[PDB]
Amino acid sequence: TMDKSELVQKAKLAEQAERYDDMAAAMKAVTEQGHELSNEERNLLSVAYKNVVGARRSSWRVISSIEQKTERNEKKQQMGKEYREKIEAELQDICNDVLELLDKYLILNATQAESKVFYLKMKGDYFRYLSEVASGENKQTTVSNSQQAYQEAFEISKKEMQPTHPIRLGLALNFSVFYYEILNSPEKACSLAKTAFDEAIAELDTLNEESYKDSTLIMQLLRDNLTLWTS
Amino acid sequence: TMDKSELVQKAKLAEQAERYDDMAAAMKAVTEQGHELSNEERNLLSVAYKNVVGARRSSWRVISSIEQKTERNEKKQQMGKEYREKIEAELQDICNDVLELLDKYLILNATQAESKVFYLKMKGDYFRYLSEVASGENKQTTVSNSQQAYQEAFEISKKEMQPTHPIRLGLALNFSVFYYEILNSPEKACSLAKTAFDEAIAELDTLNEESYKDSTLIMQLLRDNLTLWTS
Amino acid sequence: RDKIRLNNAIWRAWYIQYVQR
Amino acid sequence: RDKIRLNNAIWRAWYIQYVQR
Repeated sequence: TMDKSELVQKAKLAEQAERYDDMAAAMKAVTEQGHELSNEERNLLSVAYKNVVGARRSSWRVISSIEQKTERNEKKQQMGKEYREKIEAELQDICNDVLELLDKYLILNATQAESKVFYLKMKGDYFRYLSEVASGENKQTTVSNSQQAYQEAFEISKKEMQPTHPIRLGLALNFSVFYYEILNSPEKACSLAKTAFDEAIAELDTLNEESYKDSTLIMQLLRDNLTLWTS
Repeated sequence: TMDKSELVQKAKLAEQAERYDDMAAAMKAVTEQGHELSNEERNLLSVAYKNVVGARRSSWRVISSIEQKTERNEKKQQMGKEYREKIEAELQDICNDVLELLDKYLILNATQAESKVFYLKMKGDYFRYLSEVASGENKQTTVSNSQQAYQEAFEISKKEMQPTHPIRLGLALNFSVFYYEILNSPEKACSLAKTAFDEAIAELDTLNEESYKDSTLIMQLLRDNLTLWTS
Repeated sequence: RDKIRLNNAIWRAWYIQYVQR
Repeated sequence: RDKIRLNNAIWRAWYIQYVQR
């Protein structure tokens, strides 16, 4: 087969060719080799699966929007329903692959607290995606696991990272989104976003050369979500 | 399984969800049912495969652009080469599926000369795509079959359709592109484009309500290709 | 950078429109 | 309509740049 360096280069080609399923397959192999990922590799894996799952989430939203309209012929409404179920199946397979990686290889072996937080946030994200399409009893499971991952990441990050750290900020972003869209708690969502942005503003001196751009960007996303939500 | 109407609706959902492999699979089933396609169905099939093959052609171009740069480590240049070969394989499988459909079901059973021209142009297109990536001996085959399909479509259309007909115009567009990029004959490419557009200008009175927009659009593409090429 | 912001905006707005209504 | 024209333009230009040079 191929070695780690070869797999990573293949992943970069795939990314440029916009072949994200290929990319995810390569980064999956690398991860399964069992060794801790460099920042580069870690980012490659994240991007790959974000795009793979992203395509399916987008398709699911389109089909659902369409599913909202009276359709006398039961075979059209029903047709679209079965198609939606297909998409949900693909989606669950992807998310379950990611969560498998996170539990077998990535989180347990994470040395730096930054890496730990990154992987736990990833786990929260993918359980959240499952939640977006999950059903009755399964939905409870999915939502709980999401919140647990987000909560652990959040505590670790408040203890170990600076409020301007992009990983910490993005964690806050996604977690607030979780409260708003998943737990339907607009109040707590806004509270979390506002607190995060405010703490980041208080300590602008903690910014550094390597990530000040990503920091300010995410702060912007936080404030944007805030405005969109408060109404 | 599913009936023709169900397959077509599924194809429309897939199209809206931007899941073009699904779409192509549905239209493929419909076609294989053996009956002549309505204009709607025909357009669905065309769009589906245009997008499926389009993704692969685009990836192939990206990887090739990348393949043009000195890379001392033989495993990076070589890596990208093998990845390019993979893409070419996918691409050839798609094109060969389409050409199979065209030869078994569509062209032979085409009643209207318009349908005939449409399918022969499709055949020319897909042999042309094969040509873009084809190798030594196989390339000769692919190029010849492309030109044969385009030539038959062109004669039939000059005899049976009006110069402003969108199918005829688009045929001229793609055929001139074939001359320029495949046979490397810039002279004849420009001659074909200019003649086609000029004949369409001479008979603007042949335009009709249903397709005058598509006609004028394609005329525009013809003139654009002309300018881009003459230099 | 503003494209990231626009994508984000659209993706949140979607939930606001289709899941809240 | 102009987006169709821009896509077309890019797709032809690509061949002009990478296959002619």
